[PDB]
Amino acid sequence: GSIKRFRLKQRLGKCRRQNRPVPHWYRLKKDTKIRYNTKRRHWRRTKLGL
Amino acid sequence: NVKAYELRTLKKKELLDKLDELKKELSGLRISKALGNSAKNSKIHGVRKNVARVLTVYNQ
Amino acid sequence: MKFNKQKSSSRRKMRKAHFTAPAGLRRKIMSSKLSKELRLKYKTRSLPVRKDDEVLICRGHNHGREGKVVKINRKRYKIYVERVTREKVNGESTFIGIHPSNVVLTKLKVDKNRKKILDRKA
Amino acid sequence: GKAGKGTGSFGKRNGKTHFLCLRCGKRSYHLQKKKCASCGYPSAKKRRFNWSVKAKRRNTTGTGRCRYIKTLRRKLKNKFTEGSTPKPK
RNA sequence: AGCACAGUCUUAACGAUGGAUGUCUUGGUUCCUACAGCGAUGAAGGCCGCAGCAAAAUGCGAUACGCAAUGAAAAUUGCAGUGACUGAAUCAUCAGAAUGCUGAAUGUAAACUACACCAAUUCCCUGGGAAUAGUGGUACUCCUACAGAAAA
RNA sequence: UUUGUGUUGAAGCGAAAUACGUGAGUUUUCGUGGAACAUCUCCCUAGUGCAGAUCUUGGUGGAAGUAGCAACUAUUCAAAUGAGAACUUUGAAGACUGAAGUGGAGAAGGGUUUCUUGUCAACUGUGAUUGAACAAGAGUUAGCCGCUCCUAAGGGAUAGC
RNA sequence: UAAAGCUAAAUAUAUGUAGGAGACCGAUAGCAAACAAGUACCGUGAGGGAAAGAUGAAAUAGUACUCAGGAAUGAGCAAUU
RNA sequence: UGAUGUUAGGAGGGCAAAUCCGCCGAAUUUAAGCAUAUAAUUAAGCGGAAGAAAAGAAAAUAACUAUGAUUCC
Ligand SMILES: [Mg+2]
Ligand SMILES: [Mg+2]
Ligand SMILES: [Mg+2]
Ligand SMILES: [Mg+2]
Ligand SMILES: [Mg+2]
Ligand SMILES: [Mg+2]
Ligand SMILES: [Mg+2]
Ligand SMILES: [Mg+2]
Ligand SMILES: [Mg+2]
Ligand SMILES: [Mg+2]
Ligand SMILES: [Mg+2]
Ligand SMILES: [Mg+2]
Ligand SMILES: [Mg+2]
Ligand SMILES: [Mg+2]
Ligand SMILES: [Mg+2]
Ligand SMILES: [Mg+2]
Ligand SMILES: [Mg+2]
Ligand SMILES: [Mg+2]
Ligand SMILES: [Mg+2]
Ligand SMILES: [Mg+2]
Ligand SMILES: [Mg+2]
Ligand SMILES: [Mg+2]
Ligand SMILES: [Mg+2]
Ligand SMILES: [Mg+2]
Ligand SMILES: [Mg+2]
Ligand SMILES: [Mg+2]
Ligand SMILES: [Mg+2]
Ligand SMILES: [Mg+2]
Ligand SMILES: [Mg+2]
Ligand SMILES: [Mg+2]
Ligand SMILES: [Mg+2]
Ligand SMILES: [Mg+2]
Ligand SMILES: [Mg+2]
Ligand SMILES: [Mg+2]
Ligand SMILES: [Mg+2]
Ligand SMILES: [Mg+2]
Ligand SMILES: [Mg+2]
Ligand SMILES: [Zn+2]
Repeated sequence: GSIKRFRLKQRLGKCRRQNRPVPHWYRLKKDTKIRYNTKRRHWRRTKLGL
Repeated sequence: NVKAYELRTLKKKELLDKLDELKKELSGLRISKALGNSAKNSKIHGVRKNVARVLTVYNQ
Repeated sequence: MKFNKQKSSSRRKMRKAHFTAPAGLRRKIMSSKLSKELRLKYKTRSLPVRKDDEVLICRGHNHGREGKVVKINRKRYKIYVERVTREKVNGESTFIGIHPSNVVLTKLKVDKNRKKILDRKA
Repeated sequence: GKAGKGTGSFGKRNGKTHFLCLRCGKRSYHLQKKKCASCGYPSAKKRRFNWSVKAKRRNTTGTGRCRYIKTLRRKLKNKFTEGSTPKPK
């Protein structure tokens, strides 16, 4: 909705922040194996549950 | 780059003065990083640690 | 262990302790044997290998070659000698990694720290 | 009718029964009773029952950060006097 | 340049698809031994933040992937950087200092970063000189003192 | 417990044998494989032998290039871009919605789908240079619009019981 | 010798933490979880709950060069082992 | 003697449970059916502690040539 509370809007911002891919230079590390983030979300497919 | 043992003999007034000038320098570095001038982005770590040491001495 | 029951002889436990050792403990693991000449000058039998020492290679495809240690890699458990090199498929040059237990060292680089060790080790 | 008990009446189904809960963070706070169906927030206790072993272990003592308790171990074998410090040099 | 009908079924040789078999294991399981609670001096749990480039997990708290002190003791790295000729680069120990908003949650409320009353508050030199709308206190029940008032 | 094989190639697997046994099975050859494997000299021990249970988990068929890709009146000519245009863009036509509109503005619900630039591995059940897909950066400004205040049907508490 | 009171040891421990061990299991087995596992995901809610280990001694050897092709990719007299 | 007091100094509240203390309280099942009985002074529910808790120094046994606080094998 356009009408929101403070806390809910902060939660929406936090949940948008965590939907980004792994940094590219982090792949060039040694001792590392993580190719891609296994927790990725699309808006039309999985609901936040709020 | 500062060491704790060289600070133990200072007075409170000048300890606070050193903290203030460190804060000004860190603010300047952050302002410079906000613009696309990444020449000195590696100096922030040292200034942060220096702030921590000065506060440690003052609080003890 | 052999006769004290307060330490383990289990393959699982001490094979786990080897591969997750803290960086401070890894330098004691990376030790090499002394030559006969250095075994009379010093009473010691072996020392942890350090950077600017001089070594002789005793096992592997590069056995017999001598040189100076240029770098130590505590995470891969290997050392690098000055003229034992390699070509990548690009053509770029690198060093060949040698395990410190395949090596005997023939000349030390002494300083304040190693003096106090060689003194006690007598 | 046209909003019958299947597909039709599912379209009327907006609105919320539960929302986020202060004191446990789950979407389990009845907005009209004003009471959590998981932790029972308004009251002082925690609302846990012995017929659910699985639920009882999703939110026990060791499943969190243990912020203050974790620093309290290994004192029992050092047993220093409070205010002490190692010898200098 | 020439010669095999097509389909269906059978058998060999070489391949495709699929992930059994054998070998491996920083993981489980059971037994034995020792020790044992935390909290109004704010717990367990929840939320929000912190890195030069930084999503998760791990670690930390406006000093925020770490400060001081003690024991070792040259490196640490993807790039950029930082370090000695040993309070410094890194590891371990961990007693000093610091520890956001909440939560029994305790000034009144709560799908509010809403609203009260009382005391203005905090620094630096050694009585001056400064800064700041910032800080602290106020639940209920009960015990020992105390204070005055009231009945008798 | 005894006494044995292995980088001069173990276990496993595929095709076999002038081989042995009534039989369950032993044994050996060639190929692949790259690190372990037995004991029949005699004993001990068990989560110890599969064709089925509309058995459990995983993988694969004939059906089969088959059923099907039919609501919502309808498309055509030229040009641009591009490796490649019936379903991207431009111009010209022929038409629809017909103010009770696929026109404007809000609530509940969603949470960045909004904007600019780039771009096609997968998706957009035909194509695709398109896109609500993917990537990098941006964007929401109040004394007067609202909440915040009042009381309602009602909820939670205090004293006592 | 009731209608008041205190008291160590020999006993127990499917919890938490640390140490040792076995004629135990060996990735459809063993805890649900050998891995960012009470995680991803489902339900208004109380709750439900997975799949997923192995190149090589070394990648401080992870595929340079040429030709064809818009590319993907293929081939070689060319290349690591 | 009640009450009042932001008077001074203090205590209680929540989490955790394998072992421990107090209350409350079933049915499945067996009896080849079933009602007493059994399951069981158990599961679920509500309160309170410790490195152990509880119990404990005879208003106890015996009937002997007599033993002698509690606990456990
Ligand atoms: Mg809303
Ligand atoms: Mg939907
Ligand atoms: Mg119905
Ligand atoms: Mg309702
Ligand atoms: Mg024929
Ligand atoms: Mg206690
Ligand atoms: Mg927090
Ligand atoms: Mg010193
Ligand atoms: Mg030091
Ligand atoms: Mg409050
Ligand atoms: Mg309101
Ligand atoms: Mg009360
Ligand atoms: Mg065998
Ligand atoms: Mg091998
Ligand atoms: Mg069986
Ligand atoms: Mg079968
Ligand atoms: Mg057809
Ligand atoms: Mg289409
Ligand atoms: Mg019409
Ligand atoms: Mg018309
Ligand atoms: Mg009309
Ligand atoms: Mg758009
Ligand atoms: Mg676009
Ligand atoms: Mg298509
Ligand atoms: Mg997107
Ligand atoms: Mg108005
Ligand atoms: Mg009313
Ligand atoms: Mg008595
Ligand atoms: Mg007693
Ligand atoms: Mg074990
Ligand atoms: Mg498993
Ligand atoms: Mg019966
Ligand atoms: Mg019967
Ligand atoms: Mg019956
Ligand atoms: Mg019970
Ligand atoms: Mg209690
Ligand atoms: Mg007692
Ligand atoms: Zn709750």
